Amino acid sequence: VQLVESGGGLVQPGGSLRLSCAASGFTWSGAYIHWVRQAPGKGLEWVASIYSAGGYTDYADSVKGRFTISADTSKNTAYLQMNSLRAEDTAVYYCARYGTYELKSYGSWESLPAFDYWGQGTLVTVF
Amino acid sequence: TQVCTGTDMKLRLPASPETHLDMLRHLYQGCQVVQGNLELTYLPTNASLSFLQDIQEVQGYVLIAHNQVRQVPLQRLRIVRGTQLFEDNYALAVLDNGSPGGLRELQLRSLTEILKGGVLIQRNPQLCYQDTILWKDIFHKNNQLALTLIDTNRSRACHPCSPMCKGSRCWGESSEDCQSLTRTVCAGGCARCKGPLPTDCCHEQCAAGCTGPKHSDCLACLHFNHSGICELHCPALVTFSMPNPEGRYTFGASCVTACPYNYLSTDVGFCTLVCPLHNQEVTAEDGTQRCEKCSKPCARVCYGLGMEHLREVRAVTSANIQEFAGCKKIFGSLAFLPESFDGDPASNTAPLQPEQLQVFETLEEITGYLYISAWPDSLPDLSVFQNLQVIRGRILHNGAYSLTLQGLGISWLGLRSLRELGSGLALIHHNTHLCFVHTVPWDQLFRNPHQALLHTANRPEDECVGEGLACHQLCARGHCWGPGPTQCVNCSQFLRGQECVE
Amino acid sequence: IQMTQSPSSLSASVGDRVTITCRASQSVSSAVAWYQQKPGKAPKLLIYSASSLYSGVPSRFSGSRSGTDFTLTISSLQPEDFATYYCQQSEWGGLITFGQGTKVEIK
Ligand SMILES: *[C@@H]1O[C@H](CO)[C@@H](O[C@@H]2O[C@H](CO)[C@@H](O)[C@H](O)[C@H]2NC(C)=O)[C@H](O)[C@H]1NC(C)=O
Repeated sequence: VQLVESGGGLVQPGGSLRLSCAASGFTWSGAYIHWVRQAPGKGLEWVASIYSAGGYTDYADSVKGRFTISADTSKNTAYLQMNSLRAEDTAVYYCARYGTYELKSYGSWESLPAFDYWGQGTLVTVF
Repeated sequence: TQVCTGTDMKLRLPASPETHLDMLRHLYQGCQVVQGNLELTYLPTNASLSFLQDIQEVQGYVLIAHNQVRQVPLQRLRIVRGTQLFEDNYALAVLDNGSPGGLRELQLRSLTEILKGGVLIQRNPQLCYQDTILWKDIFHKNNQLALTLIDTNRSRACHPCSPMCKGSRCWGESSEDCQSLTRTVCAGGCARCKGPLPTDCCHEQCAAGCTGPKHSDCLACLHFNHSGICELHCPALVTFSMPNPEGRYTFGASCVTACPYNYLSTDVGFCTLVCPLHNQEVTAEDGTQRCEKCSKPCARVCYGLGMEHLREVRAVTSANIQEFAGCKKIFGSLAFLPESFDGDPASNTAPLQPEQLQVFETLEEITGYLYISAWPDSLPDLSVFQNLQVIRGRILHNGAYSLTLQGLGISWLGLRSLRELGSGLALIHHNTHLCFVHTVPWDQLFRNPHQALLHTANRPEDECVGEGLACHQLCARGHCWGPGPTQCVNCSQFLRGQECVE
Repeated sequence: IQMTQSPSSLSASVGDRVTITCRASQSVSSAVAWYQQKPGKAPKLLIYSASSLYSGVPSRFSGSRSGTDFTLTISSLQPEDFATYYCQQSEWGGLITFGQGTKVEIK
C-alpha cells in the first residue's frame, strides 16, 4: 500500500526530468495517482493526476503543456515527465493516492475522496 | 441466501423488543457471509439462535452484548475481517452477558482469523475459557498491535479444559472445543498453515487456514473470492481498450459476474451503494444502475439525511424542510422524530407544520430509509408520500430497517405508489389506530427472501374489520393501502384519475 | 488559485480548543478534506469528507460545514497537534486545489 518515489535531482533550466512513483496495486484499485508539489516555504500545490482505468490525465494550469503524466500498467508505476522547467518548479514533489476504494457496510466499495497515502517526497531543484 | 447485511444497533436497546429475535431470524437465516456487523444483543434466556449456524465470515465486527442466552451457536464462524470495529478498536466484543442466565462458553470453534481489530471480553459472570485462548494466533500477522482486554471475573466454578486439548487451549468443556493453532505452528515464515510441516503451509492468498497448499483449498480468502479461488484482486474488466471476457466485479470480499440488484456498477469495476465524487447514477432499460463520470459539471441533486451537509442531521425539521421542495429523488434518508413537530426551544427552531410536508408531494425515490416516529395528529395517513414509489434501503436505520413507523396516530398508510423496498426490513409497531398494515402486499414490495415485515401492537385486525374499515371491493385481490377506491394497489376493473371504477 | 484560510497563523496552549475556517468554492460536502503536515514530512489525512474521521485519526479532530465555509476543530490541543493544516477541494473537471495553510504554534 506504500508509495515509493524516485528519479528526482538537480536539473538545468529548459531541461527535462522524469519522476517515478511505484504504488501497490494502482491499476486495479481504481484510484488516481496525483503529483502534488510544495515549493520551499510555501504551501501545497497540485500538479497532475492520472486515472488507473483509462489513463486519463489532468494537469494544473501552471504545468499544462510542459508536464506529462503517464502510467506503466505492466510495472504498475506512474511517471511524471517534466519539460522546460523554470525557477518556480523547484519544489518537493509528493506522489499521492486519491480515490481509493474501501469496503464499507453492506459489501459496498466506496471511493475515498482524499489523499490517504503520500510518498515521502523528492526534491527537484532548477538552477 | 449467501450474503446478508448486519446491524448498526451497537449497544442501543431494540426499537421493538417483541419482534427483535424475529428480525435476527430474518437477517441471518441461511446467511454465510455477514456483510456488516454481527450484533447479538438483548436476547432472552431461552432464545432459539439456530439461524446463526451457517455464518462463516463477518466483514465488520462481532458484538455479543447484554444477553441471557447460555450459548451462542457461532461454531462455523471462521474469519472476522474487522472492516468496522466496536469502539473503533475491537473486532470481537463480548459484554455484560449475565439456572443463572448469561453466556457460559464462547464456543468459537472455527474462529482462526481476525484481520483487523482486537478482543474485548468484559463483565461476563458465567463465561469460562476466555483467558485460555491464544488470541495472538487468531490475530493476523499485520494485526499484532491489536488490543486484548479480556476480563477474568467469574461468578462460577470453571471446569478444566478437555484432556484431548493438548495445549489446554479450549473454547468449551467439550473435546471438540479445542483451539486449532494456525499462525504459531508454521515452519518458515508462513502466515497460516494446516500443520507443523513446511508442506502444510497455506497459499499466500489464504486466510484462517487451508485444507491444502493450493489457492482453491483456502478456508477463507485474505482479499477476494473468485468462484472458490482466492485472489489478490478481482479480474480487470478491461486490459489496456478491449473488454476482458473473464473480468469480474468487486462486491464485498467476492468477485461476481454482475453487481447485485440494489447496487451501482462503477467503471473501474466496483459494486457500490453511493457513486463516487463527480459521478452520476445512470439507470438502464433492464433496471441496472451504473456510476458514470459527469460529461459536463454535475447537475444538482437532492440530498437527504446521512449524506453531505445533512450527514449528522438526525431529523427533518423546519430548518431543512425547504431543501426538499420539488425534489423527485432524495439521495439519503428521511427521519421524522418528535423533535421535528415539537420543535427545539434551545435552537429556536420552529416546529414543523403539516402543510410544509407538501414539499414531499413530488418525491418518487428515497435511496436511504424512511423513519417516522412522529406524525402530525391532524393528518390521518402518510399521504404526503403518496407519490413515493421506491425506498432503496441503501442506508438502513439501525442497519436493518428501510421503512419504520412507530408510535403514530395514522389510521391507514396511504402509500399508494410504493412498489419497491430494495433492501432492509419494514418495522411497523405501536401504531394504535393503524388498520391497513395486513392488507398491503408486502411480498411484492420486497426484493429478497430475507426481507420481511415485522408488525406488532397495531390495531387488531378483528377490531378493524368489525368497525368496517377494510379493503374496497374494487381493489384487486384485497391489496390496498387505505379505505376507499383511491387506495387500491391494483384496480380490478377500471381506472379514472387515481380511483378505481367499474 | 488557493481557497482562503483563516487564520493564517494561530497560537494556543496544550488542551485549548482551536478552529480553522476554510472559505472555498461552493460544492458538495464530500469534496473538502483536511490534512495535517508536520515540517519536513509528507501530509497525512484527517477529515476526508468535510465531517468524516479518517481511520486511525483521534476523535478530537472534527469537521463541520457552514455554507461555503468548512471548519476544522480541535477540541483539546495536544503536543503532537502543532503542524500546518491544509484544506483541499476537488472540483469537477479533475482540478484539485489546496488552502494556503494554517500553522498552529505553541505558546
Ligand atoms: C468462495 O465462494 C464460493 C461461492 O461462489 C463458495 O462455495 C460455496 O460454499 C458454500 C459453503 O461452503 C456451499 O454451501 C456452496 O455450495 C458453495 N458453492 C459453490 C459453487 O462451490 C466458497 O466456499 C467460497 N470460498 C471461500 C474460501 O470463502
